[PDB]
Amino acid sequence: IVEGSDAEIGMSPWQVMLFRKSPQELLCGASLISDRWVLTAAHCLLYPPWDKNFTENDLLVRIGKHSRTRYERNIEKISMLEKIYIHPRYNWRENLDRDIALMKLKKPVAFSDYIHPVCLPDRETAASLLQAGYKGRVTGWGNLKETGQPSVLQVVNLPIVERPVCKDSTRIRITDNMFCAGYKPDEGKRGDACEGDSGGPFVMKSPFNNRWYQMGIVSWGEGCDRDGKYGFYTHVFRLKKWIQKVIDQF
Amino acid sequence: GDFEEIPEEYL
Amino acid sequence: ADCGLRPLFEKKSLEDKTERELLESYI
Ligand SMILES: COc1cc(C(=O)N2C[C@H](C)OC[C@@H]2CCO)cc2nc(N[C@H](C)c3cccc(Cl)c3)oc12
Ligand SMILES: *[C@@H]1O[C@H](CO)[C@@H](O)[C@H](O)[C@H]1NC(C)=O
Repeated sequence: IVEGSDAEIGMSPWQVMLFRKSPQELLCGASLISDRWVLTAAHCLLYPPWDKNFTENDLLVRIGKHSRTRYERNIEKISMLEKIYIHPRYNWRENLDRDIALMKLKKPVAFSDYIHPVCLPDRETAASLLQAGYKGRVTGWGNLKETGQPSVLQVVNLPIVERPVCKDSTRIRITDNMFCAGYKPDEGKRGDACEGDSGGPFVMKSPFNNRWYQMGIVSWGEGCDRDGKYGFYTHVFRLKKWIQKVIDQF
Repeated sequence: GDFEEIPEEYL
Repeated sequence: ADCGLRPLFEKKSLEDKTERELLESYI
């Protein structure tokens, strides 16, 4: 996260770190949606152009964390993966369309002050909140700028951007399964995700019922925090039928 | 060794 | 049923330092 600030303790209890076993490193962000399911970006697991193809056994899920590097004894919980499910129409070739994957954990995670699931939106949540100008929150342990790394989880709030502006910012084809967010150059505030934040959540707090909803998944940007560029996020509600299908089957 | 070691049970 | 409610915030009715910035944007 570029130009964010340190998260407060327990501010994002759904935040998950995907942690690579060997070499021991930050793989990506993720989010806890139930005691056994974690949501992330498909490209965190599978992206052939960068030779990324992780299997269940390659990584761990670390929940309840704050510090990037410490083993937070009695606070974090570390879980193993039972199975990975990548959207079958994830389009890694062209534009990361449907950049979404679910991971089932081997055992339920116990909830605590530090560990708690986020809600997924339904159609009415999406229609109410996914509006140009409305702000969401992005959190992660990724890089502090494009070209170092945070001591603790970073947070930034960022406005949703009008679809024509998003499209006009890039030569990549943007789909209805994506939205973009970030400040315009004139706005005089900054902030973005960056390397290692992919797969993490873009959340919004419903003013109707006072719950947090995961509206997006950190997907991709052209660099980090560049003027006239934006962050592209997987539209969670548009892919929710798939989410429900996988969770109902498995 | 950027990351602190994990208990061995998780590996 | 309890999704999206943070034990250290909503559950104790404490706000974090910037969730108001989100609320003020929901015009
Ligand atoms: C395969 O994952 C990624 C790819 C790229 C990319 O360079 N590309 C893909 C885009 C669809 O096509 C263009 C070209 C293809 C290069 O392979 C940029 C990426 N940025 C990230 N994640 C970082 C955290 C990020 C930074 C800022 C905002 C957001 Cl929302 C996210 O993942 C990326
Ligand atoms: C990734 O690995 C799995 C099993 O290890 C394999 O079946 C799959 O085809 C691989 N995909 C690639 C390299 O694109």
